[PDB]
Amino acid sequence: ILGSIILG
Amino acid sequence: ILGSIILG
Repeated sequence: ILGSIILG
Repeated sequence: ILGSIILG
């Protein structure tokens, strides 16, 4: 989420 | 981005 591939 | 939670 939030444009982060870590967070999704 | 673009007003989206997912994209940031």
